[PDB]
This record gives sequence, C-alpha cells and structure tokens, in this order.
Amino acid sequence: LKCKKLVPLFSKTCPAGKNLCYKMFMVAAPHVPVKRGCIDVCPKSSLLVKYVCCNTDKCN
Repeated sequence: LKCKKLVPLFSKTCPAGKNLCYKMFMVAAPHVPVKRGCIDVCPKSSLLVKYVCCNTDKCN
C-alpha cells in the first residue's frame, strides 16, 4: 500500500505491521490535518482530536 506521508510532499509504502493508513487531525477544521502516517490499529477517538483509518491507496 502506498499512502501519503506526514506532509503532502512525498509518499511512502506502509511496511508489514501497518496495513492501515491513519490520519490525525484536530477539530480545528473538518479538512485540516496535523500529521499522518501508517499504523495497524486505530487509536481511540476523542472530542478534541479525531482519527480515521482506511485500508486503501492514498486514503490518509
């Protein structure tokens, strides 16, 4: 799987372990991420910040 890295400047492939791309963004905006990467399990979603997971190309 080839997802995007933290900054939308380059892309990287999630190696074994992280078969799901994650994206961490603040409620500050509905479309304003702070940082992203690759992970295996999705963390708990809070009111302050929320996280989304997806097993697709350039999902995060």
